[PDB]
Amino acid sequence: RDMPLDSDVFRVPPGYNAPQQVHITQGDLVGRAMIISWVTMDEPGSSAVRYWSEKNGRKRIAKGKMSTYRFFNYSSGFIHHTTIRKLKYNTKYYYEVGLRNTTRRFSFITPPQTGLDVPYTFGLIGDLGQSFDSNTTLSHYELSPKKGQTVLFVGDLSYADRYPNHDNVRWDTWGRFTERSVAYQPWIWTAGNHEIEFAPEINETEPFKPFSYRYHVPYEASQSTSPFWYSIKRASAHIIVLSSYSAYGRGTPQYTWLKKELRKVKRSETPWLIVLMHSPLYNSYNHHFMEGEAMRTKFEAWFVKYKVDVVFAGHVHAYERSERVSNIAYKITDGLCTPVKDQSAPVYITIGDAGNYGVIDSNMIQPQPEYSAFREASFGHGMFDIKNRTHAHFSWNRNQDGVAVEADSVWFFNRHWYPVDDST
Amino acid sequence: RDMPLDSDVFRVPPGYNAPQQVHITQGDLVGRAMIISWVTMDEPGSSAVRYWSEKNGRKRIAKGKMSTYRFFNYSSGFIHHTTIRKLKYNTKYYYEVGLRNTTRRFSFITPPQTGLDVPYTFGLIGDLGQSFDSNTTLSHYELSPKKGQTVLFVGDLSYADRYPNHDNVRWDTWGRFTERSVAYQPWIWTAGNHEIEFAPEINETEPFKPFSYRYHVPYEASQSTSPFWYSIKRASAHIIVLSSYSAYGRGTPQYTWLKKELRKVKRSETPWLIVLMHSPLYNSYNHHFMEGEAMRTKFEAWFVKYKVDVVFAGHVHAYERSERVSNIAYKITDGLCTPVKDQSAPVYITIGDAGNYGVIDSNMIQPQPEYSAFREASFGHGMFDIKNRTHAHFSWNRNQDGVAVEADSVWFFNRHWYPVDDST
Ligand SMILES: *[C@@H]1O[C@H](CO)[C@@H](O)[C@H](O)[C@H]1NC(C)=O
Ligand SMILES: *[C@@H]1O[C@H](CO)[C@@H](O)[C@H](O)[C@H]1NC(C)=O
Ligand SMILES: *[C@@H]1O[C@H](CO)[C@@H](O)[C@H](O)[C@H]1NC(C)=O
Ligand SMILES: *[C@@H]1O[C@H](CO)[C@@H](O)[C@H](O)[C@H]1NC(C)=O
Ligand SMILES: *[C@@H]1O[C@H](CO)[C@@H](O)[C@H](O)[C@H]1NC(C)=O
Ligand SMILES: *[C@@H]1O[C@H](CO)[C@@H](O)[C@H](O)[C@H]1NC(C)=O
Ligand SMILES: *[C@@H]1O[C@H](CO)[C@@H](O)[C@H](O)[C@H]1NC(C)=O
Ligand SMILES: *[C@@H]1O[C@H](CO)[C@@H](O)[C@H](O)[C@H]1NC(C)=O
Ligand SMILES: *[C@@H]1O[C@H](CO)[C@@H](O)[C@H](O)[C@H]1NC(C)=O
Ligand SMILES: *[C@@H]1O[C@H](CO)[C@@H](O)[C@H](O)[C@H]1NC(C)=O
Ligand SMILES: [Fe+3]
Ligand SMILES: [Fe+3]
Ligand SMILES: [Zn+2]
Ligand SMILES: [Zn+2]
Repeated sequence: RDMPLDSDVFRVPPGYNAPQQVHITQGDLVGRAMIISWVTMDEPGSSAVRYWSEKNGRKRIAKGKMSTYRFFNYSSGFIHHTTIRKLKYNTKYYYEVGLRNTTRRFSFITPPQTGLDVPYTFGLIGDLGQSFDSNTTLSHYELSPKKGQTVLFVGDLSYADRYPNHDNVRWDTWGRFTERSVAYQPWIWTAGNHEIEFAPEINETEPFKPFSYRYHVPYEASQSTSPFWYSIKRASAHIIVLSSYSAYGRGTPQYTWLKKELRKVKRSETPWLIVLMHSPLYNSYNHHFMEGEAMRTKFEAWFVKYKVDVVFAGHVHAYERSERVSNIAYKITDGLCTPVKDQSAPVYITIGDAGNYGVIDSNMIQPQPEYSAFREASFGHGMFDIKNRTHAHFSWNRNQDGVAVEADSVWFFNRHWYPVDDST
Repeated sequence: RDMPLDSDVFRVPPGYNAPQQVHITQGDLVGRAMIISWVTMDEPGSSAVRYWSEKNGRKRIAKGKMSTYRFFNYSSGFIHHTTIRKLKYNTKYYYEVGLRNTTRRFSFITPPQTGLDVPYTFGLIGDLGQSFDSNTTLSHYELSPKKGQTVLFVGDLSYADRYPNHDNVRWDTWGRFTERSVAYQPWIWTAGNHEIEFAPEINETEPFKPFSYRYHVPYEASQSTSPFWYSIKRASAHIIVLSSYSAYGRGTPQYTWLKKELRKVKRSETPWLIVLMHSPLYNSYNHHFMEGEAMRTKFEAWFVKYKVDVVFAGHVHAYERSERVSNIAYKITDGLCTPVKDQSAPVYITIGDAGNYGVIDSNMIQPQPEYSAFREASFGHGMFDIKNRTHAHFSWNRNQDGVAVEADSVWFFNRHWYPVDDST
């Protein structure tokens, strides 16, 4: 069910050495920097970016870097990554890319300065891929009446690895496909298993290679030493991204990083604490049932201890929402190994149903266990709408429904400012 | 309690650019190759190794490679790694190193060709370090009346990271300290947390750096892509080494490797299946209690499924032995989370009590849980004596006892050839 190469969606922008696959992301810790990335295929080109704000039209230029990589019998075009810094908050900016030959213009809006009651709306997409289904999800998102302002991407970007020799062209098509969204609003990246691409057979054994060349993140802004885990603050949220497929043993870099990071969170500053990861800790579908255990046994208590609000994950191609639940009392022999309601525990949501290669996970653990508040095997995306320092509203829009039909809806009461039973 | 720099044990061999820190290991999958490693401090020197067998005195020369690394304000001497191939089995060989200036000679004996009833005796040392205690353990091992023929090292080699800026000299002293054993019999290496050495503060952020420069392993012989997990066959055993601090998520390289490896094991060929790892899956001491959970939730079933015989670990500075126990029935809500006796499960032993920096873990979970067959907080080492395709005898010698006093002893009945209750 993957859209064919000719799909209008994959068309390449006309012009000699025309910037294609344009995509942006937050380039700093707090909102005033953007990472602009694109690809030129005819010749290297300039990595300069011209930009100016709608108000003070002073056109400025940022200079980035270029790179290329070879996968097996594949050879990238010229990848460019330029970081624009010191932007004004809440301002529309225009940026042009491809200054030497064919120029293309875009715009994005910086977010508000971080604050306690600053509202902001995040889109939630996970497991997108490039089947028609994916096209649909992306449209629904684009049409959401409550318009999203940044997508929190939960992993598994293009599924190129399903193709033989991971045909990296499928990474080029995916990037052209998603440009209509990402060239205008940042997407926060999370690495999934389809990104690992460990292919010893074709002698490609460096995990996350294509992903890492194409998608960059401000990991050094948190003081991370790897692009696979980091964090960013935006509006009223403090988002922490993790890597299910990197290492989390005690003493490892990810483990060490997360521990200090959780301590740097200030809720008086960013009331909403969100965590992203690919493999879900809590999941009652049969597919990938209990893979999140290892990580769970390692980070759950921290989450409960710091009262994180939500934990979005993908990986299971379906939707599921939980009860604020914890399972942190087990001691091997004491028999306390059953999820109990806990109002300090976050709500674990899973939205890996954006489309993938057109397949849904329908098999579910019958009967719906207690910790599971709601589950459905439908394609769709989600929206998490921060309203207050106390209120945020989550919605789940099915692909079958019309653009404005929230097939699931829930109000989140802030675990730190208004820790009242939000559970159904 | 770390032996002082002057300790006779740390003395540097006399001579200009005299090979120091000599150490060997298996260089291939089955026993006929050795990796010779040493360090020269005055000047680079030759990486050639001269060797010949006691019988056919034809002196041959192998050519290796040289490397150096800088840690913080530290600078290695010249590290050399040469692999000698195509040795005859069961033969004493002599090797000389330092051919250009000061030459030093050693000898090692190749093991028997792999076989069903080939006996062999392994020493078990974990968590050695360089306190006086360590010196003692190493002596007891050297004096064991049943002489060991290869040490299976379970992690945490020198504890240099306890020193400021991980003072890499402490890696040089440790290497000189252990030379008396390793220059003559291989030690199989396992990476522990003290080897990770992730030190962002001093800008050293590449895990396992000093360890990896100094200690090499035949990881490519198994078809591993990293020196942190691999396997070797020797005599009648098939040993699999794992990395508690590397990644084991589903789809990661270690996870993928182990899965295929377990399938390549042939018990008609090597009856004894042993697994090494630093962090113990089963442990009833308070220190590091339940850190092995994550890995447990990921590899336990495989171990039971393939009937591995023993799983040696370190990390807890004490000794403990278990019952053939499994805990693989949990499904979150079904309440089946209690270790039950299982005669397909291996015996989980922990010998991280070789000395470290002179400290023992005495605090234990009172009362001794059912799965725990025996535990004691004493310094010492172990020996695993393969006798038959059905019998192997494990012993634990306390440092306080005389060299021949087995403070714990157990016969192992082969999970594949004689799966009879060996449990006490
Ligand atoms: C790569 O190799 C496959 C077969 O191995 C071939 O069919 C394909 O067209 C090749 N692609 C390139 C870009 O050479
Ligand atoms: C691209 O730009 C350069 C400089 O602006 C120009 O000289 C060249 O002819 C242009 N067109 C192509 C196809 O290179
Ligand atoms: C994808 O969706 C857009 C509208 O959102 C439409 O114009 C386009 O034709 C669709 N293409 C495919 C291949 O589904
Ligand atoms: C590439 O192909 C296979 C897969 O590992 C192997 O036979 C070969 O040695 C690999 N590496 C190289 C350098 O060719
Ligand atoms: C937060 O938002 C909800 C719904 O938009 C509203 O009813 C509530 O009173 C708001 N809280 C504050 C403190 O304004
Ligand atoms: C490294 O630095 C420490 C202090 O930072 C100093 O005392 C020590 O002697 C130094 N070692 C070397 C080899 O420079
Ligand atoms: C070391 O060996 C070389 C060649 O064998 C010799 O010329 C040199 O003088 C020797 N001694 C020293 C201290 O370098
Ligand atoms: C270490 O033990 C050896 C004997 O095994 C002894 O000769 C040596 O003096 C001891 N050194 C220290 C510092 O304990
Ligand atoms: C080295 O020291 C600290 C620890 O990260 C930091 O302030 C500095 O930027 C580090 N890196 C470099 C290249 O100096
Ligand atoms: C294996 O060894 C034990 C003890 O050494 C012995 O009693 C037993 O009979 C042996 N088994 C065989 C098959 O020889
Ligand atoms: Fe997926
Ligand atoms: Fe230790
Ligand atoms: Zn996935
Ligand atoms: Zn340890």
